[PDB]
Amino acid sequence: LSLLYHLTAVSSPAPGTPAFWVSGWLGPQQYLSYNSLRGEAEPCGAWVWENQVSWYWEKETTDLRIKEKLFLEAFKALGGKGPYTLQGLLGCELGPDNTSVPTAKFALNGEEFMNFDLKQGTWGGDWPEALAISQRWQQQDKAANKELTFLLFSCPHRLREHLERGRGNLEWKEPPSMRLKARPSSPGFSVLTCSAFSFYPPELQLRFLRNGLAAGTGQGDFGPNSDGSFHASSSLTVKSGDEHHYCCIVQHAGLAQPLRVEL
Repeated sequence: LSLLYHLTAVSSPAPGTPAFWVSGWLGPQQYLSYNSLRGEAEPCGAWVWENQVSWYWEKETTDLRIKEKLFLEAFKALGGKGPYTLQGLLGCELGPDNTSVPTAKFALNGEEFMNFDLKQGTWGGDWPEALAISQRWQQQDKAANKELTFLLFSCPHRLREHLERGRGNLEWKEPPSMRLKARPSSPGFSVLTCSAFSFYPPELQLRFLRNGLAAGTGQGDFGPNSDGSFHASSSLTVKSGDEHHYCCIVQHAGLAQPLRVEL
């Protein structure tokens, strides 16, 4: 499970809206929230109850505050009509022999355009705006080193701290509540919806079976709940009156074993 920061900056934020905000993620689970309207990094969900080193959240805040100035600075190096969106995907994951594996990706207006080359401590890209933003970020003192320190030192340190002080939160297994409905689409044909309510982790497989034999996955739909749990539904179209030969099979870590679902 990797720790990731979702960073977003806008050049023309609507009134009462942040110009810059960050969510922090441990796997598929949000632990951090930050925006330029409040200027403070705060815990999310169960992580509010996490016993912490007392200087943790202030250090997350100061780091994100530094990123904030940098992101809003990037816009000044751009000369187009605008508006602009600068997105960043910053983070790390623990590798085999103690070491960690970094992730430094950036997108302009929803299109990937920059990365951070950890080998040489440089921002890289081929678009004129990528070179412009890279140059301005290189010009700022300590900036390249703070990106290095962020990804190689503090990130793996935060990750290890969350795995130790909040192991149970990551290991959370919750089975889905399964349902199977049948509805008539185009006359002579029926549709089956295999639904999965409130599960974690999101890793899940729905498989239809025709009279015990394979029928494959239908057309899947996936989404989150408010508590950080998940929801899915797969759909397969079947001939009328032939519904009761088909059944749904779910595979989930909350279950000890794949479970059949009937109508």
